[PDB]
Amino acid sequence: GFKGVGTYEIVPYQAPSLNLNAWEGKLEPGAVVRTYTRGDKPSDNAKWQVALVAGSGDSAEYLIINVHSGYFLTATKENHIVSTPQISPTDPSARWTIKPATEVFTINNKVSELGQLTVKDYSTHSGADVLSASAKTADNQKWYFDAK
Amino acid sequence: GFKGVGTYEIVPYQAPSLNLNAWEGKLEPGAVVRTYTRGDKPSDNAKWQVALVAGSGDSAEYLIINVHSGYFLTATKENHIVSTPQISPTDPSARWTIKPATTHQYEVFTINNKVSELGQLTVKDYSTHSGADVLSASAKTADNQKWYFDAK
Repeated sequence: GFKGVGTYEIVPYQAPSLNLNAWEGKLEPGAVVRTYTRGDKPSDNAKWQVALVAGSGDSAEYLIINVHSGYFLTATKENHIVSTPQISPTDPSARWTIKPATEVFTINNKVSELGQLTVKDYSTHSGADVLSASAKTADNQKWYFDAK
Repeated sequence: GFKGVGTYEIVPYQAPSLNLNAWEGKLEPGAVVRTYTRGDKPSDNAKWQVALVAGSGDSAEYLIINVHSGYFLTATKENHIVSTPQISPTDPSARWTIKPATTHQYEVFTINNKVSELGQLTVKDYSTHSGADVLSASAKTADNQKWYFDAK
């Protein structure tokens, strides 16, 4: 469960055998983010520091920081893949709200036009693009937070 | 003023016309940090995002993230200049506690590394001149280890 700031695996609701992964786990900025096989213990490129940057409780905004690279999960365009570019912590496209979907959460960009984290094509297999796409109350837009 | 998380200029108590500045303001990792003139408006390399990563109130730990580069203020050595390298957010050397320098007030603070032995954010040699090195140095809560958080 999401209990505020901390380190987490972020796991797609339709495919809990997978997690959110910065592709190839390199220190170069700009990796795209996809679902990937979890393993028994997650790799640091598949662990994320949720870091509070504004507000609290209902008004909390967070950076979602890759543990390996230190880069921030960012939406660039609606219905396009998310990535971890080098970006200012004050850029709203790198800021997210984490809200109960109805346990299970949506991850919503501070720029409302950019939407929420969404697994492309409702995939349940490793290597699926994770998009920022407009909210549709769909199961591929729901996520678990597993504290690590 | 400090309210926990936020974007700030971090201003040394002895030299309030200066702030904490990532030297040269480039995007490459590894800038050292010095004091530098505030100016009429802050440059982005002299703005810092305080981001909560663990705990709360008394047990709060923060990243202090450069606004321009997104790299984290880090202590690398005892009594040595601080820097903004590329580093994991879970690395204790990049994590800080921000504590009132004296009780019964909420305006002057110490900035304390999570690695105890790395100490406090310190203006070298009590300098009041622009361009002074900012160190992680032995923690004494001296006046060169006290800081204000200014923010619009």
